Amino acid sequence: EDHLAKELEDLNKWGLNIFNVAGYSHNRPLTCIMYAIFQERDLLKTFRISSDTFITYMMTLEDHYHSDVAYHNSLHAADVAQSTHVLLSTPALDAVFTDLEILAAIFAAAIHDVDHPGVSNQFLINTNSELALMYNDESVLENHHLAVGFKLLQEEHCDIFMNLTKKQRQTLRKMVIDMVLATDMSKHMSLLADLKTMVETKKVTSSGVLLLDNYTDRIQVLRNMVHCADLSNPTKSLELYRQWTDRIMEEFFQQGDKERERGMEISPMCDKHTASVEKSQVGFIDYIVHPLWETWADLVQPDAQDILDTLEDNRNWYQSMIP
Ligand SMILES: Nc1ncnc2c1ncn2[C@@H]1O[C@H](COP(=O)(O)O)[C@@H](O)[C@H]1O
Ligand SMILES: [Mg+2]
Ligand SMILES: [Zn+2]
Repeated sequence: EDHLAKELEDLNKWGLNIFNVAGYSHNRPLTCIMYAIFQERDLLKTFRISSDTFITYMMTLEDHYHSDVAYHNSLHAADVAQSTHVLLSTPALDAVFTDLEILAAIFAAAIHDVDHPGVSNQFLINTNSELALMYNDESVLENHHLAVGFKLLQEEHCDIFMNLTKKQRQTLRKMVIDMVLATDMSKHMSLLADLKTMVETKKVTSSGVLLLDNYTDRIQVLRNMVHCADLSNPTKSLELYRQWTDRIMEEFFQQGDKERERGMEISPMCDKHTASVEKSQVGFIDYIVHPLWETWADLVQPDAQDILDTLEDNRNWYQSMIP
């Protein structure tokens, strides 16, 4: 309608408000934004992806995210895809990525938490869940998110990559898997350390554009870009960041309830009777989000200085909300 179109004017911008697009799209944010992103990039024409086939795949995919989960629903997927779309345009990365790589990073973002149950890998591992048994306690949710996303591409009416070459399907699949598995927070530190090393040896053209030699370097940046997009909520406007905070805290607190019922040890940050929503965000920004975005800012300087200023401002707002 007229409201959705106005909101989509900010499709290529960090200030896009995904909750508004959700309200104006019959509550199908992921389908909406994926279609918008794909048209915007000429990806359908480039990969001969049929419009019908693409829409059907996206609606089914959206349907497999759970609507009764506070945070890990289709809104978050849609947020990570849209933010990955903006990050792919950073001036410092101009013309560095093939269209297959661009295609893989946005697809990875869309499917990256599909069928999320609203509990963490640790919880699934400690309750001897079927998912943890299937996956041997290693990146349990992430392996599953990839398995569901690639499973939906198997049926004929839903295979959006059919017109890619065999070689292209193969290379995309390797990159996608790499990206979703990189969203597993137990790998954050190794990822952050490896990204710092890549900044140290950073090489550019006269145009202030990054020089990535081989595949290894390009996928290292995409891995990190998707991970930053996933941990991007504290970098968005404060009003958006606070909506995301309430949604994740709700999900974490419902996990502390499930744990207390089962008589398990309550995880302190998931404990609604003891944890501060305000301290949780400061600690999250100081030890995880800032160190990551600071390093990303260095890689693409000064393209992300605004995001970093906003992050610092949001961190200080949460700090002031602690007495
Ligand atoms: N606002 C937040 N406060 C605390 N932790 C967060 C917040 N946003 C993201 N995270 C963490 O980052 C992870 C990202 O992975 P995922 O939850 O699977 O989307 C979450 O599981 C949280 O542990
Ligand atoms: Mg995840
Ligand atoms: Zn996520």
